[PDB]
Amino acid sequence: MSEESQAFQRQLTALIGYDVTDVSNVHDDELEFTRRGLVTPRMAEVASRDPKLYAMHPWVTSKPLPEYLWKKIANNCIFIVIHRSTTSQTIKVSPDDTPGAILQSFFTKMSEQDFVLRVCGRDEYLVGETPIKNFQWVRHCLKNGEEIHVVLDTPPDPALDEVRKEWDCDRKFRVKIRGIDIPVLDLTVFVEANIQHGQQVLCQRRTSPKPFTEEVLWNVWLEFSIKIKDLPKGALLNLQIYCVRLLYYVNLLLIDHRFLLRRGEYVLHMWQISSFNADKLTSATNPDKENSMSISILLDNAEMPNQLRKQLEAIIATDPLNPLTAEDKELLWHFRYESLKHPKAYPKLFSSVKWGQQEIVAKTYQLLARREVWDQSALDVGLTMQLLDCNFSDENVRAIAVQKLESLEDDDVLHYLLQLVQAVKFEPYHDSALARFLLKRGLRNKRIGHFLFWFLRSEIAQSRHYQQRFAVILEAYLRGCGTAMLHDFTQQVQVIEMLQKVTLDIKSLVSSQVISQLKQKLENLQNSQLPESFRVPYDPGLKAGALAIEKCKVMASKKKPLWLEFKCADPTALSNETIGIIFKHGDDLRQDMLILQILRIMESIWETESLDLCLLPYGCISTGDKIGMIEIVKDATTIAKIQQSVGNTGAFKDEVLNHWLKEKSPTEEKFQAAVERFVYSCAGYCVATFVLGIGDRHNDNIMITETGNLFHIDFGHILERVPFVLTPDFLFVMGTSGKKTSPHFQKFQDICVKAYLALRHHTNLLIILFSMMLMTGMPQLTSKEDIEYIRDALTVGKNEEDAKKYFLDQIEVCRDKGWTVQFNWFLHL
Ligand SMILES: CN1CCN(c2ccnc3c2c(/C=C2\Oc4cc(O)cc(O)c4C2=O)cn3C)CC1
Repeated sequence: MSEESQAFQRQLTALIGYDVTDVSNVHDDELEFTRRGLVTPRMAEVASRDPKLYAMHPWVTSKPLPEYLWKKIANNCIFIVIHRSTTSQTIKVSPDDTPGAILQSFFTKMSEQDFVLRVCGRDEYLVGETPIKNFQWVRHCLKNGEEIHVVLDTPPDPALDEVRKEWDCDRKFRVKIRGIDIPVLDLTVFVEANIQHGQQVLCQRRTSPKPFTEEVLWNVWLEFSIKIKDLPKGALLNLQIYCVRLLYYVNLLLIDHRFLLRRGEYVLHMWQISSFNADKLTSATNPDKENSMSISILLDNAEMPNQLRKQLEAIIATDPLNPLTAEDKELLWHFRYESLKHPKAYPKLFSSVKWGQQEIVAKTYQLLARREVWDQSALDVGLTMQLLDCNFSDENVRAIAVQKLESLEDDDVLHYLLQLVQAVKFEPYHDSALARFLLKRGLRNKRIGHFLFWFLRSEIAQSRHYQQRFAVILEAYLRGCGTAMLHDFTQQVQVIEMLQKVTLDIKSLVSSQVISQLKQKLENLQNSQLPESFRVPYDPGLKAGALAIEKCKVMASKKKPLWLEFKCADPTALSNETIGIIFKHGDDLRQDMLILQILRIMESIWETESLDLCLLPYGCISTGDKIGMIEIVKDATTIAKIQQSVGNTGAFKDEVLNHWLKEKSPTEEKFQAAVERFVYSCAGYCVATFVLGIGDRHNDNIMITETGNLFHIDFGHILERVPFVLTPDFLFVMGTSGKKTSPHFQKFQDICVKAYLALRHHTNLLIILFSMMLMTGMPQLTSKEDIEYIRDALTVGKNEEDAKKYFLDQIEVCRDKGWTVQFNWFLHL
């Protein structure tokens, strides 16, 4: 169209944070070609969308209600409190009761159906043909022993979710290196050209060294061994510059999105370094044409023996990080069809394919066509993710992984959403099955869409390597989510943008001269700019309204984070506490997202085995670059603020925590409950942090609720080693003093092992989330050793006895250290 269309595209660009129509930094039309290609998948999903359920986005699981939540249901009954204007009942319900059956048990008890059950204060709906025990909110209240308060009102209008309608010979490969050109510059340099496929180097030619000047020309043809015929789809031409150190890199797809051999002149602006990270794989070029180093090039082109079957089974049995010897690869490949029967063998098997051989690749495709076994295998996420990491560039291979993800219920997609989004950094092409899966699942569920938005926007705002790709995916999604969401997103984006300017102008300018500037700026923004209401990005069901200027402060700390507090915009809120949101800058919150999300994954893992370690993965979302927001946990203090209250330099007292708990819990019952919550949470976080290798933390980065719930914060990181924090003040709450035993220190040791072995049951899953996390989220170019940590931490190989020993050993290391490490953080300061 015109003024309205162009304004709609302007609408999107503002939401995205990047102009998808911009073509300044491309050398082909892949991005555009991807924008067009994504239209069909979008429209199909939109055209299959059930309006009523999409508008009400019920949050549901199929998983059996955990044992520890069953025990919290006495007479096979669950009480619900319905509200009408000023009305309240309390219908006893069966855990197997459908919502519709309950309203039926309501209007009989005391347009008829024109009503629906909405959670009080929240934008959450308990609807659809689902046992009332299988709603997430209902499982939430149960865990927190809360009353399920539900207001009865009218179903939301599906009209609000309306959508605004719209080569190749037998010649060997060769590349011409013209030269390099950097405006501004140990004094020698050479260009290395790698043919890469799935992180593997198929062939590698180098140039002669030359003096390192602002303009170095070679004008040389690099001849490779591999013929043009044997180039696999997805092969990257990896161009790098060494001085013996790696300075710059850039990649070019040898085969494009149209299956055309890429030929012609290219001047590629490179990224500079400052070895396994995902950024090294990007096909995008550096946008900063002014300063970036440039590169110029020209393209112009029976039965299986018993002992061997046991060899194979052994190989297949090893963990992902276990390297395959050439001997192992030949065995796996030669016995393709026997390996095919073992879904767990796939990752290794396809790591055994010579991708530089067209004939081998074809045989491989003939293997995948023998779908049966794979297709009928039970969904194994851990295994599936392995096929979607950096070791796999082949479309067909990666596609069968995605195919397996299709059978994930929404609840499960949420658990892995952040990782799957990140996993797009490993796709050779912009338009991939993985991208479409995310897009498809985002448009089908509002809650998944919401988090898809922020996960994508998070990367677009701070990752120049992938922002272009993520923007095209984000736009596609935005064009199908409906108007209601486009409007809500618009508010959230504005709020965070206004709260940005504020948190920025404060760090520069804790005095009351700032307490004055703060309250003055908030009042100004509130009176005029800040929207009436907006959704909490890390808790979308919750609507935050007006500001409580009186409550808003500015935390004292290295960085100057804003501590805000909003009034809920929902009148039917069965409470009147404010929403506390922290707005921080100066730290990349993405790493924290990844950690918190692996934390939630750990909880579910523990749920599949009827365990609850009371972790507390608070809300945390990167909203722009270097900034973001963090949920404020009510009734919570830092472990340090409780100690440094006897407040001194160093000097920790063993029973200040206990005093604090007792002081904060009114009854010996509520206190004893807090002491139990502490035992669990403490165990949960000791295991969780040991496994992830982030256990050695210090006081002020560990918090506790007044209900005795422990939880770590700020996985910045922020500034003798200890496996994890288990200080004498923790132990004292458990009754033990260095060193003996108590009913609760025995419970602790028990839980830890139960939880630890539980995690080890899913070794492969964690291993692969760990390695991915590091490759897509962590600063450093991670080496093989960093990742090899999870192997060791999970005692790979060893039995459940040697393992239990290993961990209880760790527990003792901490006990022997006491306050040593904590005291050191001061001493060193
Ligand atoms: C003394 N002072 C302690 C912190 N504070 C809280 C008080 C109550 N709850 C809280 C917080 C809090 C804070 C932070 O959480 C983070 C998480 C990250 O990944 C990185 C970070 O830099 C932070 C961070 O600064 C988080 N929650 C859930 C206010 C009071």
